[PDB]
Amino acid sequence: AFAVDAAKAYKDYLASGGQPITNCVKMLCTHTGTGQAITVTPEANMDQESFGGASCCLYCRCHIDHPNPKGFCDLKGKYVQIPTTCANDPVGFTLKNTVCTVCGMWKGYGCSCDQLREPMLQ
Amino acid sequence: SQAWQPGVAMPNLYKMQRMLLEKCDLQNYGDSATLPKGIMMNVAKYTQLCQYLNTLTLAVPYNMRVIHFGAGSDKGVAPGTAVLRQWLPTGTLLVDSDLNDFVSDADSTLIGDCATVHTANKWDLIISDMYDPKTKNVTKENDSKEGFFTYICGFIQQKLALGGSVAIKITEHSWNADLYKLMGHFAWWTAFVTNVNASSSEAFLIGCNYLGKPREQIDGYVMHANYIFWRNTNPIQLSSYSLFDMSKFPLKLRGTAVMSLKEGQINDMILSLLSKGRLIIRENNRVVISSDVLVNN
Ligand SMILES: Nc1ncnc2c1ncn2[C@@H]1O[C@H](CSCC[C@H](N)C(=O)O)[C@@H](O)[C@H]1O
Ligand code: NA
Ligand SMILES: [Zn+2]
Ligand SMILES: [Zn+2]
Repeated sequence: AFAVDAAKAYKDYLASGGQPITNCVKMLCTHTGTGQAITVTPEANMDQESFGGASCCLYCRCHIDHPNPKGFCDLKGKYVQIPTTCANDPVGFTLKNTVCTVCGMWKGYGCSCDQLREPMLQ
Repeated sequence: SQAWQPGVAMPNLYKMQRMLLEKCDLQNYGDSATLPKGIMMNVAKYTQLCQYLNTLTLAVPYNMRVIHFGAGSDKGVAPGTAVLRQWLPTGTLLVDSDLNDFVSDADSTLIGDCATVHTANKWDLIISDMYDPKTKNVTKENDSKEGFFTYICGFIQQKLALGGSVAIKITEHSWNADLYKLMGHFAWWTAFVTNVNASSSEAFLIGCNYLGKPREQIDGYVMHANYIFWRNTNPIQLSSYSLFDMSKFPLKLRGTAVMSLKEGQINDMILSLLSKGRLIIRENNRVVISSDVLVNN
């Protein structure tokens, strides 16, 4: 049953005061993108920074299996949009956050699927 | 004036001179461009290279095949590969390689000496940033270098589709006479210097539209001396200005035609289409690559 849990190990490491994983590859972009979480090309808006996905994935960076039967990675080969207030730790952000399966925005950082129905606009 | 360009291409008149080789002494050697916040030098460098490649007649078929040599960094990631994948159309196949292990956004990554890399298929674009660490730590008579450059020359002559292009990184000391001679096998070529790294003797030898045969006989030792003469006499101002406007960065998907023509069917009309970036000649078989593994106890 034994299984290494790198996710909780990185969260505990940060909680203690450990320096977040560095050298995440930040991309040059217009910052006029859709703001979606994971995209085929940089889609950062004015409140985000776009990074190469593989460099922001704990499993890719630590050279360890991905936590899913197929061993598939959702970041590798794509671009991840990280809020500027969290761009100092992109690996930690992708771990602690979830992409909305409906709008493609991060939960709590873009997804508005739970807000009230705006009085309809003409 | 050139400060707002992504970099500077060697003027054509230098290709027709017969300069004697000597030290590359750059006037702007002790300068640095203002890198945008949190942007690595290699992201800036590849972004300017891609900005310049956008101005050339690159063949861009659907299902484009790109191979990137020297893609690893001492950081354990692939900044250049991330820029190439941002630049290339979404359906483009990207394979990268390096002597050292690294994490990449490429479709496939091969670790080991490029000499161990094999492939049954032809490629549409070859990018190389390979540079031997000894070239730096050890200085000696500036003769043609024959390590990974011999592999690149063989790879261009056997695995590059006609109409395909290359961007091979060279420096004052990291260069090869046979590679310059092969530039004569392309419809057009140049030495491109990125404005962010203009304080370095570094340049990308760009071969545009491979013809599989020499349109011009080039003496590699003389052409490298011509390149050094240009770098020594035309100072390039360090500049990061082109990095702030990424609106027209993506390579336009031209949908260039791919045909599996024979060597006896390559007439003057075909060479003319290849020379305009309007044709790619190669089969479209399943892309298969591998890295040799030395076995020993
Ligand atoms: N014979 C060879 N085969 C493969 N890679 C080689 C090589 N000689 C040198 N290299 C690689 O060339 C690289 C030069 S540094 C490359 C930086 C990288 N392009 C980036 O985007 O940051 C080194 O990683 C080195 O390992
Ligand atoms: Na792209
Ligand atoms: Zn991963
Ligand atoms: Zn949502």
